[PDB]
Amino acid sequence: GRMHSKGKGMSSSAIPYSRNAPAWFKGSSDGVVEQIIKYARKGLTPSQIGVLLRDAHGVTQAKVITGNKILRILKSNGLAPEIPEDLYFLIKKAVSVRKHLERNRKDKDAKFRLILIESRIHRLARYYRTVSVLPPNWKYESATASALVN
Amino acid sequence: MGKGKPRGLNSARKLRVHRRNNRWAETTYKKRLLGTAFKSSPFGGSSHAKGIVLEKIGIESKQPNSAIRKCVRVQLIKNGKKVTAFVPNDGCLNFVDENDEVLLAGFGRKGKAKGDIPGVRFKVVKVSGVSLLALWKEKKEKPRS
Amino acid sequence: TRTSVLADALNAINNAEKTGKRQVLIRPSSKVIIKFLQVMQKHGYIGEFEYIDDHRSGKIVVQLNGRLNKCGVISPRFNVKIADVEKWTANLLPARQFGYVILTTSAGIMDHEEAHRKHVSGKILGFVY
RNA sequence: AAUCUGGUCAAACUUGGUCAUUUAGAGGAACUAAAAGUCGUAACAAGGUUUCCGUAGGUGAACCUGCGGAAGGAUCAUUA
RNA sequence: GUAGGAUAGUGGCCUACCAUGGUUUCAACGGGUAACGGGGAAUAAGGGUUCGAUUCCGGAGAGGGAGCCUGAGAAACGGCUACCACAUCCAAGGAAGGCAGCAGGCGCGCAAAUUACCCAAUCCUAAUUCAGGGAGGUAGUGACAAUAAAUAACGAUACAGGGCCCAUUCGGGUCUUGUAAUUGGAAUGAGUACAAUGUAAAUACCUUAACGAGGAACAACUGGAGGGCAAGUCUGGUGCCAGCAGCCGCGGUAAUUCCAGCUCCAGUAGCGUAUAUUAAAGUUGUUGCAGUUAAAAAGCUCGUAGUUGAACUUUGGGUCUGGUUGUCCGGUCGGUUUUUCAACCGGAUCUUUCCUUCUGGCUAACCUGUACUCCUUGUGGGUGCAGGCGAACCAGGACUUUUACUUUGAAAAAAUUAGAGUGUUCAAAGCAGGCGAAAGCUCGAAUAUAUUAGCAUGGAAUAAUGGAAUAGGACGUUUGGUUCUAUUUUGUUGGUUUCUAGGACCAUCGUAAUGAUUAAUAGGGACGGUCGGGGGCAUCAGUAUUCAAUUGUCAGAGGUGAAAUUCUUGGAUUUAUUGAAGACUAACUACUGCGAAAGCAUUUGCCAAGGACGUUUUCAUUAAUCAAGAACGAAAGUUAGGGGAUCGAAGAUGAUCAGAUACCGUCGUAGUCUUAACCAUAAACUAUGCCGACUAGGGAUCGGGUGGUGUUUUUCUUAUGACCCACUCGGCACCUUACGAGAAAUCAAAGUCUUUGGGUUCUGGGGGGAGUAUGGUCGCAAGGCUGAAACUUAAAGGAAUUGACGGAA
Ligand SMILES: [Mg+2]
Ligand SMILES: [Mg+2]
Ligand SMILES: [Mg+2]
Ligand SMILES: [Mg+2]
Ligand SMILES: [Mg+2]
Ligand SMILES: [Mg+2]
Ligand SMILES: [Mg+2]
Ligand SMILES: [Mg+2]
Ligand SMILES: [Mg+2]
Ligand SMILES: [Mg+2]
Ligand SMILES: [Mg+2]
Ligand SMILES: [Mg+2]
Ligand SMILES: [Mg+2]
Ligand SMILES: [Mg+2]
Ligand SMILES: [Mg+2]
Ligand SMILES: [Mg+2]
Ligand SMILES: [Mg+2]
Ligand SMILES: [Mg+2]
Ligand SMILES: [Mg+2]
Ligand SMILES: [Mg+2]
Ligand SMILES: [Mg+2]
Ligand SMILES: [Mg+2]
Ligand SMILES: [Mg+2]
Ligand SMILES: [Mg+2]
Ligand SMILES: [Mg+2]
Ligand SMILES: [Mg+2]
Ligand SMILES: [Mg+2]
Ligand SMILES: [Mg+2]
Ligand SMILES: [Mg+2]
Ligand SMILES: [Mg+2]
Ligand SMILES: [Mg+2]
Ligand SMILES: [Mg+2]
Ligand SMILES: [Mg+2]
Ligand SMILES: [Mg+2]
Ligand SMILES: [Mg+2]
Ligand SMILES: [Mg+2]
Ligand SMILES: [Mg+2]
Ligand SMILES: [Mg+2]
Ligand SMILES: [Mg+2]
Ligand SMILES: [Mg+2]
Ligand SMILES: [Mg+2]
Ligand SMILES: [Mg+2]
Ligand SMILES: [Mg+2]
Repeated sequence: GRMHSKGKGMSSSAIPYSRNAPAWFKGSSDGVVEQIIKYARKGLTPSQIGVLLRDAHGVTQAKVITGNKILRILKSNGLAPEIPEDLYFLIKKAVSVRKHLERNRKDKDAKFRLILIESRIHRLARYYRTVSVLPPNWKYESATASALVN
Repeated sequence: MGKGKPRGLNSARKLRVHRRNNRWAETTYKKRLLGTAFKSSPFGGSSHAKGIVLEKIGIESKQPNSAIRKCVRVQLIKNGKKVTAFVPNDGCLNFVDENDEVLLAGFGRKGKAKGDIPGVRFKVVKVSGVSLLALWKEKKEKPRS
Repeated sequence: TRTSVLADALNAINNAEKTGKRQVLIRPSSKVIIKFLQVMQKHGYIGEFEYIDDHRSGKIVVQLNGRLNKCGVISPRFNVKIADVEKWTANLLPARQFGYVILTTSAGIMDHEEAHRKHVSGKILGFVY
């Protein structure tokens, strides 16, 4: 019921019944893949790409039409970033928080938030390590965090 | 509610530890462990102790019932500690006399007071090798002085 | 987290029974759960039950007969060494005569009597009396 | 064979050092018991300044009084 | 580690040289043990808890510590050598010692036996039938513990209870029971005692002759006699005494509780007391407790270990075939063998299905058909061997995803425990016994437990683990290769290269359905519009108070709790404009909103973050809670800076009361407020841990989001906005019954708990002593975290009920 806050909501995407294609909504799988690749090249993250596909074009999910997801496709092509997207975002957030703290020494809530973010990042990092995406003996923290980010 | 204690199939050591920890709230258990009887408790965690009658002392009783309870200040032989032993039945204190050896027993309450006699923990049983009850009865006689 | 899905289901069923409902809706719907349900049916504690295919995990509906009294689930799946089975039964079930102690084992998810017959016990799941 | 040169095992001793457990111990400062001591009446009734809590400071003793908090409050109440 | 040395040998066992390891919150290390380990013991529903010096197995030790001889085996102590500690013998020069063997003594202590008899048994040692044996047995003492049970029995007569032939009143009493120092016959062994038994010799037992029972004995004690708890409102003595009393309590001139008699109870050769301990104690809780208020939820969030963790991969049907008890008759000489039937447990298979696969041995078998027939008209039946079904077994590869779980098995010394058999006279026991001609024969000395770990095998549910996503993947008629290795024959050695058969490793060709489960009303992250008294930094208001300035007006204004003090008049106050300062941020303001809590309400801005939502977005187990540690954290206090208006601990001071440094009163340093450091506590309280699920109605209410030809805005249709209504998800919130609960107040959770088990953390175990002592540790301190015991005490609490009461209404 949420990781960090005490807010237990279900703001959530439903997903339709048919694993098979929504008949009429046409195009091609290959075309979709190409589009995704292009997006990746441009700079759009997998989620972003998916959103784009949903909004203007007739795509519902890549999982449906291609068979494969988006991240997987990117990997196959050679386009998934070194740091996975969510993790990267988290890191960025942490960095921002750190910066804010530096700017304004006296700020307790902010500090707490930063700490929380860091913890989250650590968790994520650990998970990644367990999986085998990010190589082991590697902490994504604070001083080098900035460097990692940019 | 899962109710406090871990119900996992591999949560056994933790449970044991918890139990152990709890054990130190139970008083008897604690006593058994630390050797409070062996380190204190005038007697050496024993049933009885022979002791020398230092003097006859009438002690004033607690409350409700009001009386003087004909106790004896006894010095235990083995340790050297000084205690106060109540002396049972009518008279009895006369029989006990003064400077006699006196075999004490616990009063009943695993230490502690015995009803109304405040600061008193022991029955005199034998005086100089007889038995107080017996003396009272006059079934057996005293071995002179 | 949603720990012991089966347990949750059982609890729900119990609640329904207490209420006086004629049927229950169950979310997660496992293999184990299904097995349990089947066992119950065999015994004679439950009507129809139907697995909805949410194109996903599962979702069961159970027809209650009004016969169930408790449909319990013991917590960690304790390792039962055949002789201990009797003890377990004594602990859980009312009467030597009737009721069951649904326990998974090598052979399959079965009641206690069945296990005895087989000559094969294992880890407990639940009970029905 | 005594005797004997180097080792080695090393008791013990001497004088120190150290940890544990005991144990004298002038004085101190406590607590407990007991039925009838002394000065208060703190709390309990809005207990006659409502109680507490934290915290400072004071006092002969309860205790007082700041500050913040709590009602186990002496109010589940004032509509427009 | 390497090498040596040593040792019977392995080995940092020791030496040399080098390396820097090794163990640890899955509690290393240290400390304690009134700890030798285990078999086992006590208790005894199940789970347990405590004890185990002690008859068996191990291990240690011989006053302590050391060293060694001899020897197969000792670091022996009924061997030696030393030193320490203790001690003996002495002619003082010197000698000898070691009971934790047995006996015995002291000593200590609450606490434990004879300086006895013997090798007959049991076994042991040697040069060994033969000796020895305080090992061992035999008695002695012995109320440790355990078993078995005497302490009158039957009469008669004599006085009363009960059946009654009949009850005109009786009564015989024809029938049966209890009471009397009557009395009488019949035993008895406890004692004694010839004998004989036993026995190494004795005792004692069992066996006997003889004597030995009549209340005076051949004599039962202990505790109790209000309750708990079986049994005295008996009598006297006592009179808060003396005493009993585990606890409750009894005692104060009417004691059923003290002290005596009688009665009487309980247990009985035992019964009491003391301490432990087990049960009872679900008052240590895994089974199986509590934490809103009774003791108990860390103030809050973070968080490593730990503990746990959504669903998804082989399901279903047939076809035979082994049993195993009920049935159908006993088909039978109370027992047995099939069928009509059954459920139940297997086995083989076939179902898109491999159970590990082959290199070979044995291919049992016929899938066979080579001659076709011993022969009822036959597919009833088998002498029979080239192709060849291999499961009928081996004996070797190849390499196993690995566990946990459970199965049966093999091992868990005997004694113990459970337990079968059996006349120790019975039993506690014991391993004995039992039957003949009673010339010889003959049953026994079982079985089961112990679940920790290891071994063995079957099972594949549950739970984990693993694999093909740069496929460096799988196979194989690949076709090249590369590195091999290498034995077998070329006479036998040393080659070199082959044919070849087995490794291994890069190519390329083919084969296949070629390879990712879901995407948890789990979680993270992007996106979208939003929301907010959420935080930081920055400004704006009200101001409001105060001092001061200038301004005006001449007796008081402040203050009062009823009342007073207290201040100015050379207008203080009051009236009016300002200024400075640092405060705060009303009204708005609610059963309203946000924040992890603490906490947060004027302005705008800036700075990031956040929940809810919406989402056909994306990752795929990242998840839940947490001892180590971390982040915050009201107020006060603190150090150090700014200010200080008022209130305002300290202090002055004015009343009141027996008094009152207390309220009330007036004043008012520290602060209060702020800024830089700390501190880390609260009735940080919802006195309610978190996550999860489910159970009963209702309206609202905040924040999102849907639909309404709804209404109004009105700039004509509008389109935003703002409502109305319905549903929707979301946090700070009523009524009834509770069947759910709860001791009850109450609770829709404090429910789904003796019908006890969703996942976790933490806390509590009568009250006090005490949040103390001590040590740690943390601090500038104040204090914080951590945290005792001795000793004490029968209640401390909670909730409510009726009262009584209240300067409450
Ligand atoms: Mg949720
Ligand atoms: Mg968390
Ligand atoms: Mg009295
Ligand atoms: Mg030397
Ligand atoms: Mg008042
Ligand atoms: Mg008072
Ligand atoms: Mg008061
Ligand atoms: Mg004062
Ligand atoms: Mg070596
Ligand atoms: Mg022991
Ligand atoms: Mg010892
Ligand atoms: Mg032992
Ligand atoms: Mg000892
Ligand atoms: Mg031994
Ligand atoms: Mg000795
Ligand atoms: Mg020795
Ligand atoms: Mg000796
Ligand atoms: Mg010896
Ligand atoms: Mg001896
Ligand atoms: Mg004795
Ligand atoms: Mg002996
Ligand atoms: Mg004797
Ligand atoms: Mg007899
Ligand atoms: Mg008597
Ligand atoms: Mg008595
Ligand atoms: Mg009496
Ligand atoms: Mg009675
Ligand atoms: Mg009387
Ligand atoms: Mg107990
Ligand atoms: Mg309790
Ligand atoms: Mg409490
Ligand atoms: Mg609390
Ligand atoms: Mg606290
Ligand atoms: Mg699962
Ligand atoms: Mg037995
Ligand atoms: Mg002033
Ligand atoms: Mg609001
Ligand atoms: Mg305002
Ligand atoms: Mg902590
Ligand atoms: Mg402050
Ligand atoms: Mg004042
Ligand atoms: Mg005064
Ligand atoms: Mg206590």
